[PDB]
Amino acid sequence: MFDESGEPAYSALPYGSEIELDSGEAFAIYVDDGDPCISPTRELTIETATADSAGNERFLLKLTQTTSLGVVTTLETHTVSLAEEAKDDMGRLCYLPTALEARSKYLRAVVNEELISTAKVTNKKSLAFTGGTNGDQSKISTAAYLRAVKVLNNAPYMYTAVLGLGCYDNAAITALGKICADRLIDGFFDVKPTLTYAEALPAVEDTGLLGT
Amino acid sequence: QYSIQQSLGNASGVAVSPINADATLSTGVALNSSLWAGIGVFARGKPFTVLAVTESNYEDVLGEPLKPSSGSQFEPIRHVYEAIQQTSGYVVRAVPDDAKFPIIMFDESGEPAYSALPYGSEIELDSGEAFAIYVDDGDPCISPTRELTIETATADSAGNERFLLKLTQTTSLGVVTTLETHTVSLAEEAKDDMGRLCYLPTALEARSKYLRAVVNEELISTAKVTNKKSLAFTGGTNGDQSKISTAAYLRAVKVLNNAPYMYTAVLGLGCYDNAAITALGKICADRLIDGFFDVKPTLTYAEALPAVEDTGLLGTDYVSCSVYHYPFSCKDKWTQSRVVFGLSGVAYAAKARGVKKNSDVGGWHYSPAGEERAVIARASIQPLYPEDTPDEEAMVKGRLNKVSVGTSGQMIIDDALTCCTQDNYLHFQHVPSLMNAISRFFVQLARQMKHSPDGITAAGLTKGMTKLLDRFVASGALVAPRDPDADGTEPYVLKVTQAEFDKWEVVWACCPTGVARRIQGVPLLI
Amino acid sequence: DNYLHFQHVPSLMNAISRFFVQLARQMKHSPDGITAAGLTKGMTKLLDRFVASGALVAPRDPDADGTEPYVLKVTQAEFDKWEVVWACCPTGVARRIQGVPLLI
Amino acid sequence: DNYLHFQHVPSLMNAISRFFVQLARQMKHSPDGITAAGLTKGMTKLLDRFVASGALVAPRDPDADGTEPYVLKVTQAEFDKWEVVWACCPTGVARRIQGVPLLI
Amino acid sequence: GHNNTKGNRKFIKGRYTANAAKGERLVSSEFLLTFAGHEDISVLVRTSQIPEMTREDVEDYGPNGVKFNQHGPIRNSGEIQVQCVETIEGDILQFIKDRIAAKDYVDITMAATPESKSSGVNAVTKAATTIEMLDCKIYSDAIDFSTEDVTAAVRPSLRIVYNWIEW
Repeated sequence: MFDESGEPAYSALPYGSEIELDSGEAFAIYVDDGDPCISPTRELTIETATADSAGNERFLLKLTQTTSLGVVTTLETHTVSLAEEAKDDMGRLCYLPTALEARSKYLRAVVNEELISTAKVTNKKSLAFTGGTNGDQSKISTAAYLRAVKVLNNAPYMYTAVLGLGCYDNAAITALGKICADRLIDGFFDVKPTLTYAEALPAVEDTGLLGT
Repeated sequence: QYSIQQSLGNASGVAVSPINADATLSTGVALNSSLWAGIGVFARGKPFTVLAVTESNYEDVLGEPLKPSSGSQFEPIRHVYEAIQQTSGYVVRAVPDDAKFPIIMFDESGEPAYSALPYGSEIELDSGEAFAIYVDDGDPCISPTRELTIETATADSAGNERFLLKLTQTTSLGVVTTLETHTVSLAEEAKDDMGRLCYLPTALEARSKYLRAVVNEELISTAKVTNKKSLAFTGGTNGDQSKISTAAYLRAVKVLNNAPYMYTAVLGLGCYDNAAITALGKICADRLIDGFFDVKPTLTYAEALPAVEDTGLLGTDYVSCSVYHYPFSCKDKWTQSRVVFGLSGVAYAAKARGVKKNSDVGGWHYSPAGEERAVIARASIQPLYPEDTPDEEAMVKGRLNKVSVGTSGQMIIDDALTCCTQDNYLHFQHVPSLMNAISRFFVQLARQMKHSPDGITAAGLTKGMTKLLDRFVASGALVAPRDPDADGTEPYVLKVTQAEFDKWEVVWACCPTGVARRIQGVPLLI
Repeated sequence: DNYLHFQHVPSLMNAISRFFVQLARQMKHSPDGITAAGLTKGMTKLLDRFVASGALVAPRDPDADGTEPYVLKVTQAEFDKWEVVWACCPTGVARRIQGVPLLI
Repeated sequence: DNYLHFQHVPSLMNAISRFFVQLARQMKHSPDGITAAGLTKGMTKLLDRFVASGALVAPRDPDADGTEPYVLKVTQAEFDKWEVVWACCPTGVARRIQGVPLLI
Repeated sequence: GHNNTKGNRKFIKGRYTANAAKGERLVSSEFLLTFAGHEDISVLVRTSQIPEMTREDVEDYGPNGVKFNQHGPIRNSGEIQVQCVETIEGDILQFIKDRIAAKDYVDITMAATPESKSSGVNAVTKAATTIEMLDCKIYSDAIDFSTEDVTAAVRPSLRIVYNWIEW
């Protein structure tokens, strides 16, 4: 999170929650890739540039990636402006949210409309993201599986098979079976491989797919 | 080879302008198969007057499209652009009250004075002022500056004096271009080199589309004009166009109602006001015409159904009126900015495509929905509310039309229903359309039937009606009854009945063509 | 500025005037002599020939002006004064051309 | 910082402009009804030749623009004026190449 | 005699109205050739044609005697027969002499101009009935002169070969 005169601040938020800009902050830039920056770090550098034809200020935003041994690799560059009616050299618009949403793969931005009338940016180097974590992924509730199944149901793409991919959850399996029976496609599901021969048979009935 | 110039003057030569890094080239074409109408808010144009726009005039007439960052002021031009790719139409402009147009008054010595007045007001010349020049076109000169230049010219053959009036346009950057030039004389009886009159009001009314003039008769005689450099119009502004009261919309609707151009469709170009929508529907039902309207697109699926009932169209009075809902998002054509707007002018395009199939009577029996006729052509479609599913049966009960993805992959309008709750075969779009077309043809026949030696007579009507209905049967609109045993093989029945002597009655019945919308397959296994 | 500083515009009218003079000189030897009815048929024939040659073209704007290339009309005020007038729409020349390069 | 850095893009634009100027100079001072068709036909043929030679390619943004390498439009402006506009898409150049070694 | 006979004039009336629903039939005497830069010869043409507009066909004999005909590449070049009338000033002869003297390729536009679709003294053409040929070569033929043909006028025969058909 930046503010007037460009003083960065660092934070982290849960995936579901939306970003709210506190009073006295100009804009924020966050990683949309869904990737914690733990082992390969990611940094931002800001460099000012020449103003465009209309006289609006512009700058460059550059993203780099650093490994554990110190190797630095270049990822992306952009020409960005903080004014709504700002145009690039090629004729495209330079507004930060629109530019990041249109021509970027990792970053997204959110702007506060109250203070962008009087905001400034300075040259900064190597601002690294912190706080991005992946939680304990061995304990995931059935709500997440059901939500992702609902997302898969309304996918505008066309597919001809459904795969379990090691869910081993009865509700998710029967929801996937409902998807298969809805779209008239094939389904390949699996039961827990650690079960013995005697215990495998009741688990199939436990899945709920047996019938007509 | 030799030198190459950048701009042309008066010499004979070929000039090439410098390379432009960004610009767009557009090619147009004109057609007048079916004429539409609507109401919207735009940049420039004469307010509250009917304007005729074609594919090559919708940029000069009207104006440059408004930027989506302003908000809610950009939908009408997008709707007009979508609808105009088939045929031309008519548009009436609505403007807020706090709108003014610039005007320059000239003293007897020749000095200018600037001011502005509201569109409704009429110009009154103060004593001590000879003449004034204002802008007839409803174009504020805020971003593109317009300048006026005056210089003297050779006197007339009879001895009258005259001067050159030139109009120039300057952008914000500083690029200056020339718009118009004229030779005008303050004397009442003066003539041009080509023989035309040079009286300032008459000349401006005749051969100018930008400016007009008003003169003071008493003091016009002893007036002198001196050379002046560029003078810029000031004070011409448009109020916040995102806040338009219902009175202006109703005034524009009333202006549309009293027009003789005889258009064949009425469209709601991004107008989300209920009173204006009901008035437009009344116009639609008055003229025996089809009509297409739009509900607010940002509304969710649950809230859309009550919004249809909010408008007064749901009933038996307004037949052949359709309401569409389109909550998806797409990249804008002019600037790739991911805008959202409804489906008005896309349905009319499908109707026009269907009408173009037949050349004798039109073939109005084609329904607007379908995979071939109705296709939505937009850059990249992203749903606003994913993982949500509409209730199709509730939509059918609510007389709301739906959209779907076609076989090829593009979005398709998949249904066509009118705002008629009764089960009368009238909720299907084409059934009212056929009878409306036949009624219009009959009206034109009956208007021509009079002015004859015998006027309107029962014998005369039967012959013309038989010819008309035979033509409609030939076009394929009317078909034989499904059950030949119960009903006769004839597609239509025309009869005249007699009660007493002063009562006559002419009635014709028709069997409309069916549509194919529900198909079921039953698989078996041997 | 009368569309007259272009070379061909006076040339067409001078040729038509010479043809009219030659026609009127011959018509004077007719039994009746010079007559308003007689002066219309010949002028129509010569103007049709000039239209065929491509010298006269239809007006640029069909809405404002009629589609006909030339208008020949006879007006009478009182009985002593007659008047015969014809108007023409000359062909244009192409002398100024401009090209505008762009880049996608 | 446009597409005008590279030496070849202005070279293509200037070559097309010079060819257009020559073509226009060929058809100067001619009566009406001839110039429009000649201009459009010659310009289409010339841009087709440049497309065949490999100078122009399909645009890199198919959402904003179609699949056509070039477009053309010819109109008549005034009594003795013409205006022609065209757009075209240039060819890229290979300047910088990066390689990354890996070890199994 | 015949027991199957039955009259039905409603059906015939229906066929008559269906046939008359379409507008007109193009009379074969209404057409126009342009010949690109030589527009003065357009009057003297007396006969024209429309190109073949076909494709090559590929024959394959399948199992047993099964045979299938398949589309092939478009046919570009062909011949067109055109007849012109001759004046006493040798317009056609001079045209042919000039064409032979210098190797040229001339574009030819073929269009139909009915009287019904015309405004003023100028004919108007339609895109549907207009076809074009590019890179054509104009060749002459033997021209016959004879006495005792006092009622006839000399009519040269021209042979034109096109290299592309565009619409």
